[PDB]
Amino acid sequence: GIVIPPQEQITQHGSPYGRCANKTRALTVAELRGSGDLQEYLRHVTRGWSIFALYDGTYLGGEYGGVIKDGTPGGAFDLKTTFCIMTTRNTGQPATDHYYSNVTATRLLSSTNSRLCAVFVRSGQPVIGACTSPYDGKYWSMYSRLRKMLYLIYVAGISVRVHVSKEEQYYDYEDATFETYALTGISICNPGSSLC
Amino acid sequence: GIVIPPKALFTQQGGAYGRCPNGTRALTVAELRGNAELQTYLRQITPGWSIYGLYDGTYLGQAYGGIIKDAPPGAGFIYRETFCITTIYKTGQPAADHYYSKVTATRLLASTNSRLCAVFVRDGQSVIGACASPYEGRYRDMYDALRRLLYMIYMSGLAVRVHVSKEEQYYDYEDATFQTYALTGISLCNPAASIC
Amino acid sequence: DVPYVLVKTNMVVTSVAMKPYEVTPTRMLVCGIAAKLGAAASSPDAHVPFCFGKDLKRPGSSPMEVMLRAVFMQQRPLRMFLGPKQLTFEGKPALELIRMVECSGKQDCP
Amino acid sequence: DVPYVLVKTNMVVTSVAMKPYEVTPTRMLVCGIAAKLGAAASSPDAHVPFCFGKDLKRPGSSPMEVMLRAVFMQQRPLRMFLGPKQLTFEGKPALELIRMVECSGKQDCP
Amino acid sequence: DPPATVYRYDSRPPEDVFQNGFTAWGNNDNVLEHLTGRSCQVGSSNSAFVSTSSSRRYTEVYLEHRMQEAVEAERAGRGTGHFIGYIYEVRADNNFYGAASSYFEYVDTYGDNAGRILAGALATYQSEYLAHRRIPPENIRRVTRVYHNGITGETTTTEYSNARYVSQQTRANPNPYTSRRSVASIVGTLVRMAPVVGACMARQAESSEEAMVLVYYESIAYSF
Amino acid sequence: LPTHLYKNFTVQELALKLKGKNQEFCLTAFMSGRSLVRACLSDAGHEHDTWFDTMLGFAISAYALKSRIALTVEDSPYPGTPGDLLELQICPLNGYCE
Ligand SMILES: CC(=O)N[C@H]1[C@H]([C@H](O)[C@H](O)CO)O[C@@](OC[C@H]2O[C@@H](O)[C@H](O)[C@@H](O)[C@H]2O)(C(=O)O)C[C@@H]1O
Ligand SMILES: CC(=O)N[C@H]1[C@H]([C@H](O)[C@H](O)CO)O[C@@](OC[C@H]2O[C@@H](O)[C@H](O)[C@@H](O)[C@H]2O)(C(=O)O)C[C@@H]1O
Repeated sequence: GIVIPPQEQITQHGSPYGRCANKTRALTVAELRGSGDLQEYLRHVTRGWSIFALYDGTYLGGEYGGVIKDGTPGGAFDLKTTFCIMTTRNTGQPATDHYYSNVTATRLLSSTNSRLCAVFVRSGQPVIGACTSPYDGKYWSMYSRLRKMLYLIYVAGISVRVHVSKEEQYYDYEDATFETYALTGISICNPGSSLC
Repeated sequence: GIVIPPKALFTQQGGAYGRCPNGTRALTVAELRGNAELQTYLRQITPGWSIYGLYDGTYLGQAYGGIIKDAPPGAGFIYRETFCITTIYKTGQPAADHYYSKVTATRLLASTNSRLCAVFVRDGQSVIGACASPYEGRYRDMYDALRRLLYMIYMSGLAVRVHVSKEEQYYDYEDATFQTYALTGISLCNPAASIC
Repeated sequence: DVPYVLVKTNMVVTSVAMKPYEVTPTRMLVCGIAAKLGAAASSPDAHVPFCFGKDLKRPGSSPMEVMLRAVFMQQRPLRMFLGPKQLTFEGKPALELIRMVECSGKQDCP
Repeated sequence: DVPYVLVKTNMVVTSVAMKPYEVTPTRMLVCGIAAKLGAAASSPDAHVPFCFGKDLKRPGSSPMEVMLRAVFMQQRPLRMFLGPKQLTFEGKPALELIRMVECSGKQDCP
Repeated sequence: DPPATVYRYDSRPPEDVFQNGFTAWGNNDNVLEHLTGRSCQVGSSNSAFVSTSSSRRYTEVYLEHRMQEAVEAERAGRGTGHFIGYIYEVRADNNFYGAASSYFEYVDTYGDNAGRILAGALATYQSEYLAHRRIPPENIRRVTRVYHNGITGETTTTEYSNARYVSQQTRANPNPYTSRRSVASIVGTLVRMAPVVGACMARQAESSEEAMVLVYYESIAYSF
Repeated sequence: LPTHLYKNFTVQELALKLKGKNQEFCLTAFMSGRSLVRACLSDAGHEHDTWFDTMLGFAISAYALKSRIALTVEDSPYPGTPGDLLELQICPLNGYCE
């Protein structure tokens, strides 16, 4: 199901010591594997008997062909270069209130200088994921208030109805079995209440 | 034995009607009674027959023989002249990490535009007083972070090692049997991690 | 207003409120109702209205604001230095709170 | 510093802390100790310290604080990206955190 | 050293207590569930534990505050304004196990992710001691009645003593009570507000002579 | 602006959302016999106004603490539309607001 980072998400120069720069992240195997556009981009630019680090594995390119060898998390950080995907995609869609009712916030994610996200579930299965960030985003203003509500529903285990804007797509999660967009509102609601 | 506010901290501009100006606090008698120099400074500044308010008692002008007459809290406020002292002492000691471990936070105290404070206590015996203000202090920017945790360790019965600098000595507490300095950092005790 | 500073004791903050500072827009008031522990509902100190100003320009929370919140949820006895100034929480006046220390015991708080 | 970024899984933060950044007064750390489940006390993974930067110029809470708090209070396990830098906390070296993610299951936290 | 005596605040009177002691709501002897309020939760009460506290001071403050609640009630026009509290002195034998040890132990047997932090922070703050199963008349050696007239500000102390009290030299059991891993999905540590008090301890004290507001300790352990 | 006071009510619904550029929050305060009191607060436009954040937090803690509250909502200009909240008070924990 995995959401595959679109081709252009990728950094021009991969990064050192496994330290994918700020606002970006290690590309995965199961993600490179699913990306045709990507495998091609790679082989069409991998010289020598070069191997690359993937969050969960390695990429033997150039003379090696363009092989995706499986691996262990952070294991290939041993190498010289780890391929990095960018996490922020400017979807360029409409600012429409897509809402997902009855969800419960889970799996929090945070990174230096980037966003705070949560995988909103329902019956255990995910549904959507959203994030808030004070540095980057259209709704930088909203972070202060959002973190607050987010925190409560989280520890409290409070069921809610979440509101997102699809104008921004996020690849912050590894092997996203669900999408991830910009958090816009959280509602501790009454079924059918005009407040949701 | 209590800690005695050094003469220097004597506000030349006394508070009016027990309203010590901001950042200053009503001098107690146990203190004035203990500060020889201050007393002495007084004999020479107190004009004949004047009465002075303190937190506890009253101080009569040398015409009356110059006396530290006891009295109940804020009784002496009935009089205009009130003996106040500024709560911050620039120790001169060098900025450095001093810390006490296995303490707990207690005795929250708060002036108006000054420090929030606490008395860290170990096994019943009060150990040290720390303060943190977003208005004055070599660390006035660490307030917002610290205040948040000061608070958590406060509701929870959580034990901590507290780092304190002695470059600033705080006298917000009246008649203390412990010293007060500027809060530099807190660290939840963790035996296994070898903290406490 | 009052002519001098009252100093209550063994007071527990029993209730909090946030209201706009009718006079000034950059500020609002944090109001509460302290009440001497134990005292008969009849006693004068069994219902003491107080408020303090909070500047809406600076971010964060004034020390008093954090203590007020901590001692409220924990209902800890204080030593409120009230007045002399007064604001108007609940229509009726209320004295400005200008300092507060937790009670160590009978020694500092009788 | 350390050579390359370490990625530990099934960690739970058991302490938490704050201190200043020895380099500047415009920043400060937010250390903490994490433990890996299963790891015996002999194992070095049962006591892994860390810290991150917090800018004292941007008032408020970083997404990483906000998370730390939540996952701490809740004893949530986690995938942590530490290194390659080492920072000092409690007089010892500790691996700078650059990103963490709550553990969903063995499928991502082996 | 383990305690010898514990206290227990209760709203049940001596003629009742001295003759029947206390008995746990249920058989769930799971440390974490009780320590976290789950087994004392309204309509989920079954902890095989009788809450006590080795700190009289502790009990005194809870009562001291419960009393004030009365005054504040009558002030609003809810209460008559009177109060009657009891603080029982109990001989803690080796059937009383500490909440601390027991918590910290269930954790270092199941995993740090298996137990919530505040819930242990809380067990320490209550010096709670778990009387497993029941605590019999024979151990209750005294009581302190507390009448208060919030209307006139009159507090009246009076200590009656149990005759059935058997004296023997005992101390609480040093070895923590060991439970099996919980199975329950605990959300957080339920605790009664102002002052903070353990949902068991605070809830077992009430009897027949309104709904108790239990909140999750974590939802407010950090300010909003 | 026919202001009103509703005492000894609880917060049943709490929610933060967007309203044009500005954002707002609202609460349903409720008393068993009585109906629902819906009050909202939005961005004052003037930026620095800690008010929204402050009032918001306060409201969350009220929500959190499960305590009764006292709200002074101004008046709703058109039926259906929640009134603008101007005052918040947390009733003595465990008790009621007198
Ligand atoms: C963007 C969008 O399609 N939002 C929908 C939402 C999502 O599809 C949902 O959160 C994920 O399944 O569905 C909404 O309706 C919920 C409603 O859906 C019915 O089909 C179902 O029979 C009901 O039980 C109930 O779940 C929602 O908000 O959740 C509408 C929303 O517009
Ligand atoms: C400023 C300073 O002296 N800090 C010491 C500190 C104090 O001496 C202590 O607070 C006094 O009670 O001691 C520290 O160590 C912990 C503690 O360990 C005991 O075993 C020992 O007997 C004590 O003297 C004391 O050392 C502390 O953090 O409390 C170390 C610190 O350098």
